[PDB]
Amino acid sequence: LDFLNEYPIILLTGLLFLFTTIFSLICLSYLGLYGVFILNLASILLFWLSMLYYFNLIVSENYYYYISLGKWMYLSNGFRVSFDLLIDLTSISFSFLTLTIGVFVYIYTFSYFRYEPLVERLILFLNSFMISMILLVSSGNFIVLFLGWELIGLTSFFLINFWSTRVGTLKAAFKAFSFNKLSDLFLFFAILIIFSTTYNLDILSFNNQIYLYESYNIDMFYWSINLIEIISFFFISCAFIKSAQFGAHIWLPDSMEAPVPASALIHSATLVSAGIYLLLRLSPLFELSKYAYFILPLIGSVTAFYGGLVSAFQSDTKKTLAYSTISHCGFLMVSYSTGVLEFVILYLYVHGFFKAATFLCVGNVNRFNRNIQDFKRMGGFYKYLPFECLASFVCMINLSGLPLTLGFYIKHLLFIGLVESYTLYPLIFSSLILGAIAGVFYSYRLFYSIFFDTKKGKKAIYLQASRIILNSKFYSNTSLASNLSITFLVLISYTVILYLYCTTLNNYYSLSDLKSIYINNAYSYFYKPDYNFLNAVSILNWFVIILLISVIYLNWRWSYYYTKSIDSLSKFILFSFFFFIFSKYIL
Amino acid sequence: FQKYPIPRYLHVGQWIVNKNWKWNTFHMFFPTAILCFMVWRNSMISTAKPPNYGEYVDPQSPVAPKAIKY
Amino acid sequence: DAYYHDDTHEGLMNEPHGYLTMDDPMDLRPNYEKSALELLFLVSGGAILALMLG
Amino acid sequence: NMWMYDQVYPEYVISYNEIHLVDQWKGLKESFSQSAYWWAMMAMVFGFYFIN
Amino acid sequence: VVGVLVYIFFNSVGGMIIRSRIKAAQPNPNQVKVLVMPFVALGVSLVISRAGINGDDFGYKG
Amino acid sequence: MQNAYPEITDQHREFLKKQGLKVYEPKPLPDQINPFSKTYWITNAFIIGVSFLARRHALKVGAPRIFWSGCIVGVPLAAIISRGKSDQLDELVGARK
Amino acid sequence: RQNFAKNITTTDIPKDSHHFAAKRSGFTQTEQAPFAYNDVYQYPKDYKPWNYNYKGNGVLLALFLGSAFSLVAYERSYASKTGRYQRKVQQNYYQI
Amino acid sequence: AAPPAAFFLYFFVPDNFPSAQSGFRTASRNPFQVQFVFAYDNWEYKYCGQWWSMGSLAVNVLFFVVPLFLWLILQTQSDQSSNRDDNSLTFYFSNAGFFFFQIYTNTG
Amino acid sequence: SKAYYFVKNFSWAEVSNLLCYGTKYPTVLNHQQKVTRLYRATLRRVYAHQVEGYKTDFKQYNENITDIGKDFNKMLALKPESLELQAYFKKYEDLQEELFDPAMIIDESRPYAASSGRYYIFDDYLLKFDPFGFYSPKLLSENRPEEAMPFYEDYPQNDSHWNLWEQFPEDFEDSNAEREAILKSN
Amino acid sequence: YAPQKVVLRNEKSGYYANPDDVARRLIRLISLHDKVQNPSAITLKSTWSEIGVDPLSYVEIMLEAENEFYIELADEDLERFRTVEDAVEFIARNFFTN
Ligand SMILES: COC1=C(OC)C(=O)C(C/C=C(\C)CC/C=C(/C)CC/C=C(\C)CC/C=C(/C)CC/C=C(\C)CC/C=C(\C)CC/C=C(\C)CC/C=C(\C)CC/C=C(/C)CCC=C(C)C)=C(C)C1=O
Ligand SMILES: CCCCCCCCCCCCCCCCCC(=O)OC[C@H](COP(=O)([O-])OCC[N+](C)(C)C)OC(=O)CCCCCCCCCCCCCCCCC
Repeated sequence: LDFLNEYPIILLTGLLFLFTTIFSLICLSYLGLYGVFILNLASILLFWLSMLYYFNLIVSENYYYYISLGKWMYLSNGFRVSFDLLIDLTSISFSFLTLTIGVFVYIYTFSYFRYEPLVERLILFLNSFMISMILLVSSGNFIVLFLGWELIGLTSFFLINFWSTRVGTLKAAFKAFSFNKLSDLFLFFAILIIFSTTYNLDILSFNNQIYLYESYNIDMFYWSINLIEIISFFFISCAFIKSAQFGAHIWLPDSMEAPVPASALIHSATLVSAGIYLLLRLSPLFELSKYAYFILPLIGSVTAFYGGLVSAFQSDTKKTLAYSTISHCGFLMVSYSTGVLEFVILYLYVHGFFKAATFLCVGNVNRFNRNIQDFKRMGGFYKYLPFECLASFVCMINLSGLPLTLGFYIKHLLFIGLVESYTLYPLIFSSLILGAIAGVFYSYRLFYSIFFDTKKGKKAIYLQASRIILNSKFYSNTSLASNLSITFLVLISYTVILYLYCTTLNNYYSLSDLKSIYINNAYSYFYKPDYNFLNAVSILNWFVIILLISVIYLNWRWSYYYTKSIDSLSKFILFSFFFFIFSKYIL
Repeated sequence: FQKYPIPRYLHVGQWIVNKNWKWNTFHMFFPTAILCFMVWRNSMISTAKPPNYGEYVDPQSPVAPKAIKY
Repeated sequence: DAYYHDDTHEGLMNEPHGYLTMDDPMDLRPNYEKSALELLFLVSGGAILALMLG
Repeated sequence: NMWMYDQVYPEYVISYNEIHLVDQWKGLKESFSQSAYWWAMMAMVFGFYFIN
Repeated sequence: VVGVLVYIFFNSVGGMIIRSRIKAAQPNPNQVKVLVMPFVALGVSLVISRAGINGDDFGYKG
Repeated sequence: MQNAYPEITDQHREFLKKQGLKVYEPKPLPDQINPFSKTYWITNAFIIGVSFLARRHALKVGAPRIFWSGCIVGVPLAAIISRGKSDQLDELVGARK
Repeated sequence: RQNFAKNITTTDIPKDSHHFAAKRSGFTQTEQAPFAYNDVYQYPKDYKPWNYNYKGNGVLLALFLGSAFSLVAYERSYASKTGRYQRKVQQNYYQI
Repeated sequence: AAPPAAFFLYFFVPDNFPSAQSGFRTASRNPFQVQFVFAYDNWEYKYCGQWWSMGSLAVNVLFFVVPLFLWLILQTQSDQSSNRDDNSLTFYFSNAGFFFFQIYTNTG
Repeated sequence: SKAYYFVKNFSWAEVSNLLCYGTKYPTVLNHQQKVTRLYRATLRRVYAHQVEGYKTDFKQYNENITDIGKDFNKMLALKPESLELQAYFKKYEDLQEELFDPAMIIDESRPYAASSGRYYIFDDYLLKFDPFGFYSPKLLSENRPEEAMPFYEDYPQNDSHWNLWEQFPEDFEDSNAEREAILKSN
Repeated sequence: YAPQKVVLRNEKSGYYANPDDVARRLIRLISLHDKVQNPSAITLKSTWSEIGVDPLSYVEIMLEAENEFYIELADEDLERFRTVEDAVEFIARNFFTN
């Protein structure tokens, strides 16, 4: 209907979600467990349906909305700011991912914390965090952006430190609190500089008149610093702290004692993506900045390598996922440094969806293992959590970027557009290559050690989960709702990623305008690649193949199948050679 | 965790189930929807939108962007 | 799960309980602090509504 | 305020899991000594890609 | 002053249950008065102030 | 104020409309969103009536009723804002005074 | 210390006497004398300690009347500001 | 360590009216906790010049010379403002003593 | 056993002592106590690395535990002042250090575990507390006066003191009926 | 549902696990050891030296005991065990015993 296209209902449904969350928080005695669950489920489902309707219009067609709620605050003599929301491609790209992951995490969170005394508090905290993140990405001016920035930091401080009776979790939450205070300082100083320069806080206007101030300088006490350089420096600093780049990443692994739905939301999109959003929100500023040009690829590649290698050595499942998230944040920073804004969105969506699904599977495994998150005390879990095993296999083969999967394409697109003109290019490229191959190691380690190793766990788990009296059609080591949530999340992820791939990677370009005038020749090597580039990518392909052979055929222990393992490796090599000969030359 | 007793005098929220939660859910949901509808109806007055497909902005029209006469 | 117990059978499942405020429901004192603070709120809201909005 | 005070399980404000390294200087020494391996592997990868 | 005195002296008779019992024992006109007339006094004060700040006697209308 | 954009000719816009293009024009508010229309106040009266009845039912059944009360004050409290900001002469992207 | 009287005159305190019965007979040579009053408080059985037990309409009516007065006063002020006896309603309204 | 035997406690003025909120139930205090509560207030230096080297001499000196550093930085940025014709660090006098929103009326 | 290895500002020597022996001060233990504690710590570490490990080999684990058992049986029969016993102590403390993991798995039953103290348990003092009488009956007398004590009202939970004078119903008849009756009588 | 009245904590028998089950499992585990001669002489009142359990085999058995009972025992607690009864009571009174 044309009325829906002219007047969005996203605002109405989001307000319904927010007000239901707040009133459930205040009137929690009237609503029991079931009442809170049902009310917030209805609100979140309506919000998701409305945003799903508008997703196609905003992404494919050139639809966007500027909504003003009213004049809000006086910030200068004779100056007032209003509460503005900008529902455009950049905002909807983050908001739809956050809302979908949040809907499925919400349904999963009731099965998780099944008999805990404070399920309602966790549900409402997750709702508050999602609302804050959605408000952050839908900002219309800088004041609303700062409000969302401070809200995501505050609500994540409560999802962390959920076990408020322990000071040990209080320390972990306070670490992130301090890092968020530093982020807020940097962002607010950058906003102050912007307002002192242009005397406006509207983002859109800022994106269209900042090029007029490229040749300007500011006078620090003994320095004359370019305006774009200092503004970009502060924005990049706060983005680095939120996105947990190297050095400022130490708060993120210590954030893992939060409940696993909170980890699924925080580490997949939302918080870790917030910094990336900033880079996408203010693209011209960083296009005109020398500091960004030098610092994004170097720090991104170092972070990618560091996170990828540290992840492959972890034994805690949540720590492995957290370090994988750090590596992927570095990869996203490099992808933004590429200069192609579509590749960033594709990487964001793929990583967020599959990382959230992997967190859900890991959370079910951890609940089965009775709060022991180290897979040194696991093994042979396939017969007790079969759905977890199979769904986890799918999610890890997609997340690790294995060949012939959806996650392969984002890595390939990243390596297509990499700029070779950097002074520190050798280090950047080596770090990127070493971080790209690390996914197979931690994916294989996690899957094999949790599900298909020897029994390393305690006898109580296995023996109590296998008594004869428990044989029934109702037998299960998880909940049906968890299985349905994971299944539907995977299906929706596949559908959305395929739709985005069609929109961006087809011969007919269909994506809406990204409001950026910096265009490079990166798509050429995607559209008309040449021979040396194909050979160069084949090199990394064969490196990954060698690593897969290593993780499959290496015997680190004595076994009755050692000799037969060597024989099978020899048979596979000979068969591959003969198969290649037959497929290439004769018939 | 195994359930443990909670003192009656404390207004805390451990293991609470309200038997009348359906009516309370109804009476918290529908007025919330009405309030949000009123807020959205007020906010649509101040909502902007780019021109639709097949439409162009006449630069000399009053709706077109303007400069300032000094 | 295997041995789940419903809310009626569960003797440690709570219903809404607890005193909202430290104030005694059957206090026999002519206390007026609450009335004074409600006067503050209501008169401030009325002054906003009848003097300042439009 | 160097301790998180608690009537049950009071803690130090900072945890040190890698206490086998006694101080930060030996930690830095160990970190560089072990990161030389990663430096060598990165050098080999870049040499391969620069040749080919 | 009349409104605030009547509000305080009508709502400061005891705890919630005691106040409920007293109001229930009150006859209908008494309950109507103790509800309405403080609101009447305060609202009339606010209305007088609003009439004070608005100039609606100006004769250049039309 | 000025035009701020380069000039265009009448022949060119005649050619444009011959080609099938249409000149962008702000649209009037629909009846539901118009705070001065009759359907707006019919909806407001319906809201007030249903809110009063549902408040009575909630009091009878024991559900919270403060939210039904916020709908009753919300109607006249939002009529001021909707009509108040339409009177102001400030210009957003919507239309030119 | 508190010095107010507890035997109020406005109403009778809700109480019951079946609880805590006195002995009054069959005493031994070593036990203490029984207590005298033994009455205990009785709650209205519809009281919820966890929420306001408010069933009135005065607050809602007062707030609604204040908001309606605000609306009509704004209408009068706007009519006076434009130099008119009443608001002149345009035939079409547009987005701000 | 043995619990302290002599330490500074809480004290109240003569004829003080006690606080009797929530039933007026007061517990016995912990000697170590009370000792910590009153230790800092009664702590004092032992000899002249002990402060300078107490902790870190360089850090203490830097803390001592902070106001001079702030004054010098302000002077440098005032130099920067002077040549750019920026707002100087002066008591501006442009309203001729007329206050911000002040009623200026006459009688008679 | 309290697992506060890293949440207290310990040095490595204290942590090593706590890992090898159940105390920070192993000098106050007997010879047999020290030998048994070191044997238990060594077996625990070997189990944590060779049974609950990464690529666990049961045959190698059995060989190593057999050798360790032989060595500790030799250790037990030695004398405390012998240098060979000191060498054995040094060797197995070095073994404990060499297998040290900053990511030790801590059993959930230990006092300072990851999931310890997640819930506040209310004792009988809080369960039986009811100042106002909604859940437990409350006397209008507010207490039972014990002998050898005067009868005094309990201290209220809220000592506001923002009270008026005593309130009376309107047109309250409060004449001196007794005095009037007696004066009429005479 | 909670009765909406003051209910105190219930201590019941003070055992979080079945004492007979704990004792039988522990005695079977003890009999699994090589240096234990006969399982038929083991009793709750039996001392570790009577059944032939020297301190090294004692720590060996008590490690597998804590593995089997899903708990972990401190050095002092194990040092205070004189007979099978002491260990059985300590394990059965543990809140974490499975
Ligand atoms: C493996 O990481 C590391 C981490 O994890 C990221 C760590 O946490 C830590 C621990 C750190 C701390 C505790 C705090 C310290 C703080 C830091 C910021 C330290 C961080 C250290 C790093 C990120 C490691 C980077 C350092 C090195 C030495 C990497 C070594 C890389 C190579 C050897 C690549 C090989 C490059 C070659 C061979 C260049 C030769 C040139 C040609 C063949 C010509 C072609 C090239 C050009 C035409 C252009 C290039 C020319 C130049 C001059 C640029 C070359 C400069 C380079 C640096 C390559 C350490 C020590 C670390 O170590
Ligand atoms: C010019 C080329 C230079 C190449 C330099 C060397 C590169 C080596 C591969 C990348 C670094 C991998 C570091 C280890 C990551 C995993 C760590 C881990 O947890 O391991 C346990 C995993 C899983 O085992 P597990 O965890 O079950 O337990 C095994 C037992 N422990 C714990 C003791 C290891 O095992 C492995 O990773 C097996 C060893 C992998 C060895 C790979 C050898 C590669 C040889 C070079 C191939 C070159 C091909 C051509 C390339 C051309 C382009 C450059």
